[PDB]
Amino acid sequence: TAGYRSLTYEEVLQELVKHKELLRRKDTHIRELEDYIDNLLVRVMEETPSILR
Repeated sequence: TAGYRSLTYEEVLQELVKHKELLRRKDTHIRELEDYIDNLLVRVMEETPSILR
């Protein structure tokens, strides 16, 4: 009864937290790729004397 309610509560909490953590990991991965592209743009800056003359 009280136990059924507590299991229900914990189950909703667990499911929401599961999906939040999935999204958090995806967010981390996208930020990593954005940083990689930013670094390539910095490299292109550094390499501009070779690309343009």
